[PDB]
Amino acid sequence: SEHLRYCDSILREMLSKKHAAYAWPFYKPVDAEALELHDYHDIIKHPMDLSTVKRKMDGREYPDAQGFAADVRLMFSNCYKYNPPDHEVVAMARKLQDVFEMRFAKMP
Ligand SMILES: CCOC(=O)Nc1cc(-c2ccc(C)c(NS(C)(=O)=O)c2)nn2c(C)nnc12
Repeated sequence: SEHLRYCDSILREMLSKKHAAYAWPFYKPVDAEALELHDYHDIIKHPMDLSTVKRKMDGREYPDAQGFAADVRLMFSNCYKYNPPDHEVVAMARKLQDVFEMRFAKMP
């Protein structure tokens, strides 16, 4: 669809080298074990990241743009909920969410 195609283009931009400096922590699920975030899955009950969004998009699991945006917004919401406010990953999430919300708002 026209809307889902636009979302795919947003997702491809978020995964592009343009934004790599701050998008890379969202490229794949938080590895709470390697990172030793022993409380991560107690605090975050529905983990989300960009590779999962991409898997669902490629498999055409999102019926509409709102479902796609719900997943992306959960990824960011998880990041703000879990981390200390001054963590570098929070500053990175702020920049990538700016990019995402600005593109999403201009969906034809
Ligand atoms: C108080 C300590 O807080 C944290 O370390 N927080 C977070 C850390 C990282 C993070 C760092 C380094 C690396 C190498 C990775 N890679 S991976 C395979 O997990 O995605 C991720 N992502 N992250 C995301 C999203 N949301 N929070 C965090």
